[PDB]
Amino acid sequence: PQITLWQRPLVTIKIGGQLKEALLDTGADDTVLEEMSLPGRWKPKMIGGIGGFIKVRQYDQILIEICGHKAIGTVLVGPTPVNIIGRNLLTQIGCTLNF
Amino acid sequence: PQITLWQRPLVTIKIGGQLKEALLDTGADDTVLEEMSLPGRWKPKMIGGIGGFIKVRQYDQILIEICGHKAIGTVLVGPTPVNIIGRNLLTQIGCTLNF
Ligand SMILES: *[C]C(*)(*)(*)(*)([C]*)C(*)(*)(*)(C(*)(*)(*)(=O(*)*)N(*)(*)(*)C(*)(*)(*)(*)([C](*)[C@]1(*)=C(*)(*)(*)C(*)=[C@](*)(*)C(*)(*)(*)(*)(*)(*)=C1(*)(*)*)C(*)(*)(O*)C(*)(*)(*)C(*)(*)(*)([C](*)C1(*)(*)(*)=C(*)(*)(*)(*)(*)(*)C(*)=C(*)[C@@](*)(*)=C1*)C1(*)(*)(*)=N(*)(*)(*)C(*)=C(*)(*)(C(*)(*)(*)(=O(*)*)C(*)(*)(*)(*)([C])[C]*)[N@]1(*)*)N(*)(*)(*)(*)C(*)(*)(O[C]C1=[C][C]=[C][C]=[C]1)=O*
Repeated sequence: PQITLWQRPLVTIKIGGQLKEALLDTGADDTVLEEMSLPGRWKPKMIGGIGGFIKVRQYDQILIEICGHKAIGTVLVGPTPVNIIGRNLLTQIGCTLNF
Repeated sequence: PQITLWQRPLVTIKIGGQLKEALLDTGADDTVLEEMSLPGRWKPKMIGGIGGFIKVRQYDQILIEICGHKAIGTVLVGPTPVNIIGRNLLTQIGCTLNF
């Protein structure tokens, strides 16, 4: 799909048996989702953005269905205001930026 | 151009007689540039990112060359880690995400 940007690029994701809308974020190296029940081990990892650093739950080889497109990756879980789909998943769904 | 996301979407911009590399960002509503040598009146404005909140100075009516494509708008200057190009300027240069 061709998504224009007059509105925040929000898409629907299905993760861990649940539904959440997420922002397609070309400015995020990583995918970070707001706190949710997700299964198995993880690792502490801190990530940085505007405003500062937050501590996150590092999850890998997690299946996410992005706008009904499946993929598997590192998903970080934590104190983020918006669910963010970062470039580590954007290239999986073959998403490009165009102008 | 058409940018695939396997690496950060950095692009060259020219603002206020100077040259910088900035990141095209679909998750940024606004454009926030590092502390720079930019002139006019500006108003305090504050923003939220994943780590929290910075105070920035807002300049409106600013001209920017993003890939030889000049656009005009609001530019927020302050303590950002990288130069960010938000959706307020991205829509102006015809930017769309595709997948
Ligand atoms: C993975 C994520 C933590 C990412 C990040 O925060 N990215 C920012 C832009 C950025 C900031 C600092 C450095 C580099 C890029 C942005 O994409 C995130 C959004 C998240 C968001 C979206 C919607 C609502 C609320 C939050 C964002 N932050 C601020 C906005 C705004 O719209 C403001 C203008 C109101 N939107 N970090 C990352 O790597 C960090 C890094 C690593 C190595 C060197 C330098 C930086 O990609």
